[PDB]
Parts: sequence; structure tokens; C-alpha cells
Amino acid sequence: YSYLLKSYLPIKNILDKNNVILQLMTIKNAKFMNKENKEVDFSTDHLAEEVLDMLLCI
Amino acid sequence: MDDISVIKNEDYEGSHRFLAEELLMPNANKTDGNRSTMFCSHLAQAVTLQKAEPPLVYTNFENQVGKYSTAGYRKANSNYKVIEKIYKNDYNYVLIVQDQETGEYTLFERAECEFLTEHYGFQWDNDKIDSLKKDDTIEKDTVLYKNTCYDENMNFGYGVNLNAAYFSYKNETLEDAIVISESAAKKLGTFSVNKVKVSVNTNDILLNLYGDNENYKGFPDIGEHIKNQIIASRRRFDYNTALYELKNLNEMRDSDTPFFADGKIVDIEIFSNVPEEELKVQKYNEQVLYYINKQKEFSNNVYQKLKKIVEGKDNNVSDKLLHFYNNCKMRIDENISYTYQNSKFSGFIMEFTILEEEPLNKGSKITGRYGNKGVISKILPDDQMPTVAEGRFKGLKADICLNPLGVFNRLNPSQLIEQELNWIAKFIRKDMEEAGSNEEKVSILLDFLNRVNKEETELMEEFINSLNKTELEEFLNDIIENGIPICQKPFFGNIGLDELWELYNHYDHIDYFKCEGISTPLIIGEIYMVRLKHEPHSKFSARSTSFMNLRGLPAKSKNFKEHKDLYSKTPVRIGNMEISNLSLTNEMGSIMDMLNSYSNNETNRRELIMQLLTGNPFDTNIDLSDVESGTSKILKSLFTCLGLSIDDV
Amino acid sequence: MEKTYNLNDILLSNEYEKIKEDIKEEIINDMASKKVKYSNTSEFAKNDFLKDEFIDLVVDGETYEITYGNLITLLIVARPFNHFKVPMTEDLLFDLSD
Amino acid sequence: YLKIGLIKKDYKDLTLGISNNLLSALSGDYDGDVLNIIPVFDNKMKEHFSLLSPQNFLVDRNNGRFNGDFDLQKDQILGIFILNN
Repeated sequence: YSYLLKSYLPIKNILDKNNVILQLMTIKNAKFMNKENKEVDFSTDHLAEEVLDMLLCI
Repeated sequence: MDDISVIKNEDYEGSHRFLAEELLMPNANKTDGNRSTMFCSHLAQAVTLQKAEPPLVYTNFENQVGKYSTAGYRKANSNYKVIEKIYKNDYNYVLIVQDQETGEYTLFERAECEFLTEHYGFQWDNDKIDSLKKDDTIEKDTVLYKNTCYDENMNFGYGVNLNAAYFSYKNETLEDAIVISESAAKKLGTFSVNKVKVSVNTNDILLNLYGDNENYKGFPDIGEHIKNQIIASRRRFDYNTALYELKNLNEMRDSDTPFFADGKIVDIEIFSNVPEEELKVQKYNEQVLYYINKQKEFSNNVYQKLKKIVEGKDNNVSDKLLHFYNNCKMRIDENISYTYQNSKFSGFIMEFTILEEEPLNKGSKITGRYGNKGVISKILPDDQMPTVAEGRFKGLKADICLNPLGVFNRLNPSQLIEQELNWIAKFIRKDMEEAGSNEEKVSILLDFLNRVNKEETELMEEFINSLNKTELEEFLNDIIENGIPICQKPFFGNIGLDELWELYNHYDHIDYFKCEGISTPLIIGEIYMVRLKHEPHSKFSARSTSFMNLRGLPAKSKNFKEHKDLYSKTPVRIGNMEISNLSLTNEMGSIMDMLNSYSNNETNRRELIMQLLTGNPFDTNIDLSDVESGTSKILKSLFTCLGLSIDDV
Repeated sequence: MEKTYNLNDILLSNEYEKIKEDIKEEIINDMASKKVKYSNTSEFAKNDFLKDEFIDLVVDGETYEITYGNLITLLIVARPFNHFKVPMTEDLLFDLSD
Repeated sequence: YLKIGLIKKDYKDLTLGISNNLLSALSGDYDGDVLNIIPVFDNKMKEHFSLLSPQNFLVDRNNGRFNGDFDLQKDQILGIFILNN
């Protein structure tokens, strides 16, 4: 997250302080049901790791 | 009719009161009225030259024209004392002065360039005002800042002096075209100034086009030059697209709006309606904050330093100084609000003054003083041009080459006359150089002048007799190398055919120059050349896809005026006469397909763009739909409102 | 200058282009070497250029006397006969001076 | 109906290089006046507008003869006259 913030550093002064879009995406956890009407549960830390790696893989 | 009978030749003897513009044209007696009208228009179409030179063949009315035209020089009409100097930029400062006689306080501002309109303007020679410091004295007649058209002794010259020859260069001079050497092309260079405004709101942010990772600059500094032909670029910021678009703020994206200009910055002025604190927060607009604080500090300085002068009851302040002080005090005052086009603007607005040196290019028009218009066909190496290899004048090359076909038909003999006189002046100067006695030199010079213009001979005799021996030696040497001034007044005092006959029969040694590889012996001689405003950049346009009108038909946009686009992108109109001429090809289907795909029909346009974008680049075959055109729809609606409907039989 | 040239043979040969270029180069170099003299009177000066010299041309078995510049211009104007490999016809000839 | 044969290598140079013999047909001169260019993309359109090519205008439609508008201009005429006469 720090390595990612180094790239987003110019906009941190004003835009990120009002709302961190990266952290806002990471924290959003909504109900998920498959087409087969089966729900899934997963830890937020794994989703956060993959979100950081996705934003870095750009 | 007999009305013209009122014109008495005796009344206008030794008089130039009937001449106006033509006063700058030597031998106006010999030129026809059409070429004279062309010269009068050219004087307006002329552009300022960086290397302006006084005319070798002159009328002596030119310096008067320069003096009475007030746009090039500034004169402090009264005696002044420099009260103070305050710096806005390194290129722009302000001088507060006081009339020693009247006691009034006045103001003088300096800048590197002055802008007239569009991309036209000129650079300044601010050395005299830059030499002035606090408590210095300005005399009653002093050139504080001057244009490049005026030299050191206030002699005025609207063009350059170029060695010309009448020559047919590989049919590159057909009709009327000019081929010019690169060395002569350097002398025919001009200035280009542009005042470009970029407006930034809270939605859009600037891009780090200039600088590194530690330093964020969206626009060049004052001393810096433009890179990649982009003054700045702006991105609209929205929280939904902010995660991916805002990253890599250093590089350009398709969504960005760029602004195009080229040259060197010389003055930037930023008007901000945003609270300064929010700008202090924002890193991307830090440079804007720095320049805002610079302007505010300059205004604070002028307030602090001129409050005593302006608010002193027993003092007189010029209206210009008062308005300047009031504007700066408004800018430093709280609750100040700026309006553009009678509307409060969001964010800020930045105005850039950009100055560059543009040289001579193909398609640029340069002309003489006798209506001899010409378009530069080729700029060639100075070696690959007529060179003379016989006699004393070996190694001399022609700076420009002109078409010799219809010189007589154009009814402008003064061109040939100026060329002949400068050509014989070359021989006179060489004869002077060969002599080792100064008295012999002045004798030769006075002989030639007395043969041309007697009054100039008397004046040069007086001038030489008044000079010191060292000054006379400098005069003689610079005349030998640079050239000799010859005076051919427009109407009275010109050199006619018989005078040239006498000159040619006296100087028996003078003959045509034999040039390398050229069978015809030709004459080379200096004539005056001025640069016209029309240029290849003036009317260039190139539109593929641009903004569509409200009616779905292509139309022009103001983007080129706002410097949002590099070329005009202005659509051409196919006239009714053009349709008639195109109707020669009896394939009306192809013409209708052209007009529909390019303009009338949206579906055909989209199909054409898709076929050209994806498919075979080298073999492009398009299939177009038969959907009704939008023009047909508008016609149908209009006629329906009329009550009539066109229907095929 | 070779005094005699066979028109149809130059037109049919595949060396037509290089022959045209050689004649052109000779003419332009000779003109560059020499200088024109003007008598400015009724009499005309003795200016000898390669274009002014006469040559004999063999066309369809007949001899026509034309200038060298006339020859090179005629070769330029006779491209159809090299393209189609058809012999130059004497009726397709005129005064190259006019 | 003309063909592009070269792309100019200089960004500063912005001038269509047109042949001299084309001036008389256009009824124009080198006075700097701008000419309009409309590129033709479709191959069928190329074969249809090829009737406006210089070859089709080589034959003067009034007399069925060679069009002097595509012949030598006055400077080329001077050169050829010096060569042949």
C-alpha cells in the first residue's frame, strides 16, 4: 500500500484525504450470491492483497 | 475630361505633397499605378524583421516615416528623474519617474515583446531603459525602448538589402517565384508572439509535463522554452474515474485536453478566484500558487512604495500611474473577485505570452518596393547557386534569384534601376578599396554621387569635411565593405535613362558578370526586400473528423483560436460551381456517396470510418447503406411545415 | 558529336534511354563551358554551341539534316516508338524549330 | 484528379508541390492562393473520378485535339526554343 501511495502521492494532498478510493474499494464488502443461489464468504485481507496487486499490475 | 486640366505641372515642381505611401518607393515616377497600389498594400502586409537594415537605395523620407509612427519607439517628451524600479519578472519591470519641469509623476513599463494581433508582434531593444537605475536622468529626447526596425541612430528600415539576379533556376521561377540562399534566408527572419489563455476549473487538474518526480510543473517557467509544442494539458477529475486515470499524471491520455503553442515564455499572469489555502493544499497547482504570490508581492511593493506619491495632496500623479496603483491595490485588497466575459469563473485563468523566431520557409511571400510580389519556391544551399568566377568580384554569390520573363510587362522599371545602381556601386567601392589615399577615395565617391544625386554629394562633402580623420577612415572602410548609400527620391531627383546612359558610357570597364556554368552573362545587384504576412501557416487547414454542428453537419470550431488545436481543422465547402464541374464525371452515385459519407449521412460516415480503421490499409473498398441523408430529413421537415412534400414520380 | 544517327534504330534499341541522357549531358556541359556573345547589330557573332551544330539523321532510309538539339528533342518526342516497338514513320515528322 | 508521390520530410514545409504544366488548366498562378484538397479513398470512386485525371483532359474537347493548357508554359517554351532554334 505504501509503494502504491508513492505513485498516487501528488493527489494525496487533497483528493485522498477527502476519500481514499483504494481503501474505499478494499473496505466495501457486499452480499454475493452465485447464479446457483449459493453464497460465498472470504476474508478481507486476501481481497486486499489481490486488490493491491491488481492496482500494481496496471 | 478637361477637369484634369486644373492640374498644373509648374505648381508641383520640386514638390512631394501629392505622394503619400509612395514616398517610401524610390523612382515612383517610373513605376505604374498598379504596382504602386500593390506597394501601398505591401507596406501594411509587411512584418518586422529581426535583422532590419537601412535601405541602400533610399528616399530619405523613410526616417521621417519611422519617427512619426509611434508604435516602434518610446520618447520621454519631458525631462524625467527615475524615482524607482520594481520587478514583476526578469523580463518585465516598471519604472516610476517624475517630470523635472512639471513635477508630475509618470510611469514607464518594459517587456521583451509587444503583441499586435493573432500571432503578430515584435521584440524590443530595452537596453537604454535597462541601463537606467534609481535617481538617473532621462533627457527630453530619449529612446527608452525601440523596435528592431530602428537601428542605433534611429534610422528606419522596413526590410533587408539582398543581392539579386534575374535568372531562370530549373524552371523553379515560373510565373513569379523566388529561390533564395540559406544565408539570405537568415536575414529574412521574423518574430512570432502569441497570447494564449488556458482556463482551469476545480474539475480539471494540470499534468506534470515539465520537470521530474520531485518537481511538479504543469507549464514552463518564465525563462524556459516550450517542449513538445504543448503549453499544458488538463484532465477532468471525477471520483469514479479517479482511481485509474489520476495515476500516471505525468503522461498524456486520450481524455486530456491539450493546449498547443511554441516559443519562449516571457510573461504569465494568473487570475484566481479559488481560495489561496486550497491551492496551498494542492500539489499539482503549486507553481500557480508561486506565481500568484509573485504577482501579489509585486503589487504589495508598488503599494508600499507609491502610497506616499499617490496619496500626497500636494502632488500630481498621471492617470496611467493612478490606474496602475489602483489595480494593484485592488489585487492586494481582500474580497477581490475577477470576472471574464462578465461572468465569475471557477478555478483560475492563466495568460501566457510566448515569443519565438520564425524564419523563411517555402510558400512564404517576400516582395520588393515596386509591387514585385514573389513566393519562395526553394531555399537552397548558397553554394548551389550562381557564382561569379571572373575578375575582381570572384566568389560573389547571388542571395536571391528572380524571374526575368515578364519584367518589362509588369511596368515596374524601378526594380532594374535600383539593381543597376547598386551594381555600379559595387565597382565604385572596389575602385575605392584599391586606392591607398583617403583623398582619392573621397574623390571617387563624390564623383559617383555627383553623377547620381548632386544634393547627396554636397551633403557628403560637408559630412566628410566635418569628420575627424579616424572617423573618416571608419566611414570609408564601412562604406567599402557594407555598401554605399545612394539617394533616388520618388519623383524629383531620380536617375533617368539618359543619366544611366552617361554613367555607363563613362565607366567603360563595367560589364556583365560571367558566372560559373551559366552561358548568359548576368547582372547581380542589391535590391530591397520586405516580408509579407501571408505564409504557409496562415491558411493551412487539415480536417479528418472534427466537431459536428447542431444539425449533424460539419462546421468550424473556435478551437484553433483558443489554441486547443494545432491546425485549423476547418471544413472546405463544395460550391454549386464545384458540383457543376464535378458533374463532368457522369457517376453521380460516387459524388453523392462522397457528400453523404463526408457530411450528409451519419451512418455512411460511421461505416467509412470503420472501414478505414479496420480492414486492409492498402486496399480500401467500402460498402455504403442507402439510409436517407440528414439533409434530406431537414428538407422534408422544412417543406412539411410549408405544407408541401416532394415525392418521386 | 557523331555526325550521323539512325532514328528508327535508336528508337527500337533498348539503349535508347542512356543515349538520350548522354546527348543531354553533352549538350548541357558544352553550354556551361561556353559563353554567349551579343553583337547588338545586324550582323550575328560566331557563337559555336553543340546545339547549333548540324547532324545527319537516317529515317526510313532517307537523310534529313537537323540540329543536335533537334535530335534530342525528337528522341524525347518519339517515346511511342520505343514503347510500342513500331518503326518511326516519316509522316510523323515536322520542323522541330517551329 | 491527382496522385501523391512523395511525403515531404520537413514539418516546417507546408506547401503542395504541384507541376508547372498544371497551372494553365487550374487557371491559377503562384500568388499564394490556397487550393483545396479532397482525398479519394474508395477504389470504385477512384476509377469514377479518374475521368478528371490530366490524361482525360489532354484531349481538348472543343476540337478533339491536344490541349495546349497541358503543353509547355512560357519559361519551358523559352528553354525549348533556345535548344531547337
